[PDB]
Amino acid sequence: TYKYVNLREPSMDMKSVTDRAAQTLLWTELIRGLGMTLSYLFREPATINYPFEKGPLSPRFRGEHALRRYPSGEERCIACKLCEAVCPAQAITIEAEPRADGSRRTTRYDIDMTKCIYCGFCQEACPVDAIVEGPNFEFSTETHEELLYNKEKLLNNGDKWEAEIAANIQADYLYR
Amino acid sequence: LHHAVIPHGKGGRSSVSGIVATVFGATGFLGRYVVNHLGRMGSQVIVPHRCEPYDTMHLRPMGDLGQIIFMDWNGRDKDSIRRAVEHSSVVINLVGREWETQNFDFEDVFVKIPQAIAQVSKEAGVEKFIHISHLNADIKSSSKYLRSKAVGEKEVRETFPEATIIKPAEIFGREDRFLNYFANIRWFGGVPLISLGKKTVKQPVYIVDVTKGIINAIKDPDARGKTFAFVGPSRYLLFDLVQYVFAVAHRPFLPYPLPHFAYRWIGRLFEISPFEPWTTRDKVERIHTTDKILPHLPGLEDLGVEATPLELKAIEVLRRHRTYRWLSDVQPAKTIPTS
Amino acid sequence: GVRTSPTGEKVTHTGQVYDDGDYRKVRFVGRQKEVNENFAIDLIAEQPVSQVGSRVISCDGGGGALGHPRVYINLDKETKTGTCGYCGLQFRQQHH
Amino acid sequence: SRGEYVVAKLDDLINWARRSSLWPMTFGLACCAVEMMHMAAPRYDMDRFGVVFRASPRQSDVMIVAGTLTNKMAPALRKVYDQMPEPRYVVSMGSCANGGGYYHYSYSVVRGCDRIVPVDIYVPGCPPTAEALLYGILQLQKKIKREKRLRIWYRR
Amino acid sequence: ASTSVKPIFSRDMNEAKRRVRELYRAWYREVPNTVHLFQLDISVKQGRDKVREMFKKNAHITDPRVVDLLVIKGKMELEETIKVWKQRTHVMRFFHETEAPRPKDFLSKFYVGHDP
Amino acid sequence: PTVKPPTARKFIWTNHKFNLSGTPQQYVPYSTTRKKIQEWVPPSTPYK
Amino acid sequence: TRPTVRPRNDVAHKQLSAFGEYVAEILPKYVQQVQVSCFNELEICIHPDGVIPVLTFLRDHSNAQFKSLADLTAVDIPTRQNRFEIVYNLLSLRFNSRIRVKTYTDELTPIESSVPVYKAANWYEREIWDMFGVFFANHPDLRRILTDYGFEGHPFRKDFPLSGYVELRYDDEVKRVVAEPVELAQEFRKFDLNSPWEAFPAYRQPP
Ligand SMILES: NC(=O)C1=CN([C@@H]2O[C@H](COP(=O)(O)OP(=O)(O)OC[C@H]3O[C@@H](n4cnc5c(N)ncnc54)[C@H](OP(=O)(O)O)[C@@H]3O)[C@@H](O)[C@H]2O)C=CC1
Ligand code: SF4
Ligand code: SF4
Ligand code: SF4
Ligand SMILES: [Zn+2]
Repeated sequence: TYKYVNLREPSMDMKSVTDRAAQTLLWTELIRGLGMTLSYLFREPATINYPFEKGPLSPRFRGEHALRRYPSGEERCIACKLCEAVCPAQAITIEAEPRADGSRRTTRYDIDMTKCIYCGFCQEACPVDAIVEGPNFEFSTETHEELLYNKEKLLNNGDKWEAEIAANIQADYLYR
Repeated sequence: LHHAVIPHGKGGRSSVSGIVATVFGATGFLGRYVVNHLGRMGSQVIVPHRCEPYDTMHLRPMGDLGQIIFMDWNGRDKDSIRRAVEHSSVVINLVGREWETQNFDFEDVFVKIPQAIAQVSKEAGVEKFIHISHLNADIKSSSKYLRSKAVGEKEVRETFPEATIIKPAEIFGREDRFLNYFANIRWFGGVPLISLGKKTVKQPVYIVDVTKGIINAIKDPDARGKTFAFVGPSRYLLFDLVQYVFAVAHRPFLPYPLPHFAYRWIGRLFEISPFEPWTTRDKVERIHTTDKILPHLPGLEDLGVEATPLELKAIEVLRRHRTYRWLSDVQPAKTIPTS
Repeated sequence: GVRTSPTGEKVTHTGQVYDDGDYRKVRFVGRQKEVNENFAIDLIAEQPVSQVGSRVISCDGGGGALGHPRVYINLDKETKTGTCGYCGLQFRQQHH
Repeated sequence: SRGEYVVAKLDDLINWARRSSLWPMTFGLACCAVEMMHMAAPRYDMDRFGVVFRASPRQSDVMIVAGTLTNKMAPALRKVYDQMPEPRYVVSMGSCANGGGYYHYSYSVVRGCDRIVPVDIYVPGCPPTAEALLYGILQLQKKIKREKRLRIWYRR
Repeated sequence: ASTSVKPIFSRDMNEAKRRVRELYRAWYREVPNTVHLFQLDISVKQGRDKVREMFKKNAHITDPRVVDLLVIKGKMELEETIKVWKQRTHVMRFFHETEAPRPKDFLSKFYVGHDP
Repeated sequence: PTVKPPTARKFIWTNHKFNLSGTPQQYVPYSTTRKKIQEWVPPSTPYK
Repeated sequence: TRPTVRPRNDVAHKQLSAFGEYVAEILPKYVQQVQVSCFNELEICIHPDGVIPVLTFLRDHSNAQFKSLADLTAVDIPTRQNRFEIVYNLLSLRFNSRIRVKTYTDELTPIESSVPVYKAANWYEREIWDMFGVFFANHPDLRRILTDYGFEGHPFRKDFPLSGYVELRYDDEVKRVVAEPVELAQEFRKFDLNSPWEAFPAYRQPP
């Protein structure tokens, strides 16, 4: 099915012709467009007061990365390298070796935040919920070198955002 | 052993050359070209600065991620010098001003500061140390700029016996104050010249030539404890060198002689400026000091550098002083024969 | 735990530290070195060994589906404690 | 007086003017430019911070590089940067302009605009939210507020 | 049969070499305009020597089809320079003014690294 | 948080820190791994 | 019917088979092979000399009326003597159908230009020459379209490396953007992903 947007024939009676002449000489439609911008003047503006007010987000928001822990303080990551295999931008680098206690843990864990496309595939691939994207979106820097995270930087994010990260996972893990 | 960093790569931006260089005075004219060359091959460069951080932004694109490191330093704070040089393998000194301020004079920037840097470098185990002097450095010269140059040159040689000392002539380039100085005289109509410029001989050198010589002195093990003298391949009368500059710029050249005392009275007037003076009595003396011939010192050809003629590179420096685009040539100024 | 090297640089939980004469220490002059203070090897050593009365016990890290894949741990050996390969919780059999 | 006091107060005044009247020149190159537009939309209204919607290179004070910088485009970007009157600051927006991003390994992409121009703020994200870019601009205003141009001149 | 191939423009090296000379003259006459329109710092002598250097790299070809393609790419390059589709950066890329002189002898290549 | 406080854990920061860029507390990247190849240390005592 | 399997449309598989024979009987001088896929798409494999005859027929014949060139691309298969496969995708608004026409060439043999048939093939052929180096004869304006001026090589060839041969940078000595040999702070990592176990027996090749 279809419809015609602009298939019309103006009426040629002297009543209608005079109406169009009044429009041409008296600028009726132009003065009708001023009314629409006058009404908006008297509507409440839609602007929020940043940084004292923040735009709404959701539990699924993909922000800054963070390595998490078990409640006992042990690291969740077991150097499986699934996140490194699926990262479409190749922004994760990992090296591993047995720890002094014989456990399977990483020695290098780097995220190049200028390669990362902030896509989420690393937290989908992780089988132990170790790598996540917290809700922080206010981490801009004055140097390129500050956006090349290593494992120490990532564990500090987890130890810093765990109160909020744990809550967001609680509100969305049943959808996953 | 904790040196010989074992260069890797293909000599490019992301390569490792094994040079950790502290370049004092990197925010000026000569430093702008030294950091560029060091960073072009993957060198770790420490850049102490006294100016605003905004004024060091032209250096950041000169090195790969993490290769250019900025620090604060103070000319009279030996501790700040200690922090900058303690990790380096070569220290380059380029500190120097063409006029005297209310807090630093020619004694402070050419004698004391080079002596403090050299002494601290010795006590930190820095192996190589490059210091820049002037070709016309002499303790019997009218210019107080050049008298303190000679004192500081000898004072470095005692504190750091193995230091390399370079003695360039006047350097010309895009950001120079030598050819650019013989183009803003047009603001004042005619071009004053002592003795009309016929009694002075100048041997200008190219900035990139001085830069390639400094880099090759770092790698060359035979340049330790050895003094040098960089000069271009042609000598010029001050009259025909200034005449050439105004020809390339297509500006009207109107010279007139001026006695020495009169030129120093106008020089006194400009020094009153509380900002960068346009000229000074010390600038008049050096511009009119015939460049010394030192045949006993090695030159640029001893570092594998072919001197660039001033005719080839005069256009790029002086294009911006013309008042047209695509004007349409100038013939070279007479070159004083050798010997 | 966190310990310092003779030069004064903190050693990371992986054992990393720059030698005294390494030129790469210059990146920390006027800045700091970021080291996590909560070494995981120490914290997991503070957890008590759980006493159970079966030969085979299962661990999922706690939290159900918020934990790690469920693994069953054998406990026949009485000269050591069964250890979870994912999370590091130890288990022991009750006197047999 | 002490001289230093007068210089200290003049630094505050000129810094206040420069960070209170930033006029950006957006180099809308790729998807990051849509979020830059949403920072001008009603919800955030960067015009209320003194940041005009758009300007030309001769009357602009800050360049916002928002998008992938290709090899065919880099010379154009540099020439526009050179023609901005000083003081001039650069804000690099998004992963493409930061370090190459999704197209880091491509044969036709400049790996970060910092190889072409000096950068002052790196805004991460792919794309950064319009709030993140706003946070980046406000961080640049604080950086201008810390400038000490006149103090350093007084101690020369 | 097996050596029978469709041509591009030229059927034998005689017609092919004819197009080469037509191209060489076009480039030879254009260098003065390019050095002046782009405000290049090189001289006209260097410009024509560089053009010669590019023609002498391929002097060993003997396949007329390959020679035609080399000429076709030459005309495209010429059209980008006459119409100023290129920029001063693109023209100055034939000269490599920022690359260091890589050593060509065995000893120097031996000191720097592992490449032959 | 007053109505529904978060779960408390021992490794969580007890003092929030804001953006530390442009200050002496800024993050500085480095390699977290140890040296891969060990070279030979020559003898300290002569031979002949 | 199985919820997780794509239903098979046998009617459209029969119709496209009939039209494939129809086209093969009308242009025997050029057609080399005609096949229909299991998701109902018809491919006509022609000789590179039949580009203009075949396309003109399918555009003008009353029972073809393929009046839209949807896409013109190329594929590089180095294991073949003719490593380049030129693919035309067409659409008939009259009969609400789509056909695909394929030919072949190599680095030196020029294909004829189909601008006289479809005016949309103008830029698509500039894109093929730029990214693969396939020459189209009698083209009104053939030159690079997607690459940087002066670019050497054809990026979409299988043997052209991903990161290329040169990279750009700004040099403060010469005051312009320069090109230099490419060096990567991190080399692209190559992943060997193929499973050593056969997955689809139906496509197994003879030993
Ligand atoms: N330019 C020439 O023609 C010649 C150069 N030389 C000498 O070589 C050296 C190179 O200087 P050049 O680059 O050419 O010219 P510049 O005047 O532009 O060099 C200035 C550099 O030295 C710094 N400087 C000056 N005074 C001080 C001070 N009290 N404390 C700290 N830093 C100071 C400056 O720091 P800041 O910018 O922050 O003020 C800047 O980094 C100089 O010693 C020069 O005399 C020798 C012969 C010819
Ligand atoms: S969000 Fe995507 S691009 Fe970023 S690190 Fe994770 S997988 Fe890689
Ligand atoms: S997927 Fe998870 S457990 Fe595996 S290496 Fe990545 S962060 Fe560690
Ligand atoms: S960083 Fe992401 S959103 Fe921005 S231009 Fe690149 S791909 Fe698009
Ligand atoms: Zn477990």
